Amino acid sequence: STGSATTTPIDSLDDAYITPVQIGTPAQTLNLDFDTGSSDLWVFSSETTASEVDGQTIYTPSKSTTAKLLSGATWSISYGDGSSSSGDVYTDTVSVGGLTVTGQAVESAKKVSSSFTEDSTIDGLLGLAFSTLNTVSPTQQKTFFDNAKASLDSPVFTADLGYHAPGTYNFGFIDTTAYTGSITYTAVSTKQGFWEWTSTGYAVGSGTFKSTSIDGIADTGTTLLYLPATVVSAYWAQVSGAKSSSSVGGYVFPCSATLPSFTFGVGSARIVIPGDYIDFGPISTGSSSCFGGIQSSAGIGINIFGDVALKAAFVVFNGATTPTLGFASK
Repeated sequence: STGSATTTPIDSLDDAYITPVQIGTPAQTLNLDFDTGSSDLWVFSSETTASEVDGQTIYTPSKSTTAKLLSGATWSISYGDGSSSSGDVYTDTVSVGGLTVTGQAVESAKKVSSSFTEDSTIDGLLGLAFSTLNTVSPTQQKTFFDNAKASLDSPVFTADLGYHAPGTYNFGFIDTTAYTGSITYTAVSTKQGFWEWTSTGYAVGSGTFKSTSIDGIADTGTTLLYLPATVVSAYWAQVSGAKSSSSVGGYVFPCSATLPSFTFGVGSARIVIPGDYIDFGPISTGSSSCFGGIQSSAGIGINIFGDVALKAAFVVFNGATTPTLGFASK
């Protein structure tokens, strides 16, 4: 089997991407944030505290003839940005882009933190990291991809995120018309539960490529590119007036600037992030200070190849027995 679904930016900055997902019978379509940095499929629901729902579409398990409570199961998750959610668990039929999984754990939120409530466009998350990170207790549950894998034509999914435009998540096949040149694959470590890999270096603008190993994760659920302070300083030093602001929370730059590109290495290959992808706009409405799309990871503990980086590539998440990542230009 295969599936193919369009993913759409939630706003004009590409802060996140939503993908429609069919849950239950008859189908309830919710728009979920596909997140290769986590491993829970959770939704706003008829069980969510009413004051914490503000415009989201909810899953109502009592209206689904295929829903079943997973007795005793609870979940609770905290994300790197400080947001969180928790609740109980149903199994139900879940379909993405024509690919159907029966018996998928659908984690129904009883509580969500304010950042979720305040984002009316995201009805939940669909985790695509390794199932060892799933938070369901006392019996850990599998991701949608793990449940689908055996049925797929090939045990892969691909992320093709757009710049200020829709893109595609495909399951079970590699669309050879969706990228240019060849795909370069690179080894993955699953030791932390992430799609963790080692970039071979970077260049700033037209500068020389610096060969250096940068371990990090491919995370579609993180907006920006978080890299070591040395690398980030080298980038922003090429932008007149750019500076790191503790009060704002990262590097800012004059909105009048033209940003240089940023290149990252994948083996001997190179992925070029255009400068315009690194502009996240005014820090507040009407400001002439703009927020940078490349930020330091020094306070995170891990480097993160988020959407800024991934949307410059066609990315293969290869879930074979020995997982790998593939990157192509597009």
